[PDB]
Amino acid sequence: NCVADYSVLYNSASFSTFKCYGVCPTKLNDLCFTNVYADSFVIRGDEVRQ
Amino acid sequence: IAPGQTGKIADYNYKLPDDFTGCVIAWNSNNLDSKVGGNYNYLYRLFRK
Repeated sequence: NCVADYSVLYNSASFSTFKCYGVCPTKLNDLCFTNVYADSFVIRGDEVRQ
Repeated sequence: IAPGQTGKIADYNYKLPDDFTGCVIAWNSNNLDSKVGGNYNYLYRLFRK
């Protein structure tokens, strides 16, 4: 129940990785969803690949 | 620096064709271009419309 803008997160250089599966990051502005869920946790750097 | 890649350089300063034929050659230059006080003579385009 909100307006999302994924260009801010995408252009930001602060992220170590930004990998999209199924989609790709510049198309996210013209697409919309019934819901989006954010799974948030801390891992070890070498575990990012997992 | 590869076909199909995006980012602030891939989009603003150096874009390759996705049908690129050729080779990408790279080596570190930490003992030549970097300087104490930093080397600020190398500029990149942070933002473009």
